[PDB]
Amino acid sequence: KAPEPLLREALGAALRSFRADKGVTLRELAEASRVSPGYLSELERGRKEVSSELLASVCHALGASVADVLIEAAGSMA
Amino acid sequence: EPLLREALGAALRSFRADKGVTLRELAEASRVSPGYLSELERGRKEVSSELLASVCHALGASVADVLIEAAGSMALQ
Repeated sequence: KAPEPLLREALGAALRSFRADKGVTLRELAEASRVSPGYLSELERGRKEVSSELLASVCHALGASVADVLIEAAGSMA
Repeated sequence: EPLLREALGAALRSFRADKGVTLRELAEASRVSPGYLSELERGRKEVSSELLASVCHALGASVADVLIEAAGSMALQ
C-alpha cells in the first residue's frame, strides 16, 4: 500500500491534538515554545525531526507529559 | 521525565533482549555499526523516524509496540 506512518508524523498528529484539546493557537504555542509558527506547523505535519529536549519544551508548554504525547502517537502508527 | 531518545533506546534494547538477538547481528541487519546501535540504545543520540523503522523492521517489531514500551518506561505519574 501507500507508505507506513513515520514516527514524526504520528508524533506531530499527537501534538496537534493536544494543542487543539487545550484550545491554543499555532502562534500561541509557537511563542510559548520559543519556535516559529512555521516550525511548529512543520513539526505537527510530520515534516521535522525534533530533538528530545525541544519535544520536552513543546509538551511542557502544552502542560502535557512526553509519555502521554508518545502513547497518543502510537495511536497514529497504523 | 526521561528524554524521548532515552526511552526509545531502552525500548529497542528491551525488544532486542526479548528476541535474544545480539547487538552485532541487529546492527548489521540494520546496516549500521554496532557502536552506533549501542549509543542509540543508551539514548546518546536521537532515534530518527527512519532509523527507528529500519531497526524495528530488522527486529520483526512493530514501531507502535516500541513506542508503547518507551512511553511506559517514562511515566513519572
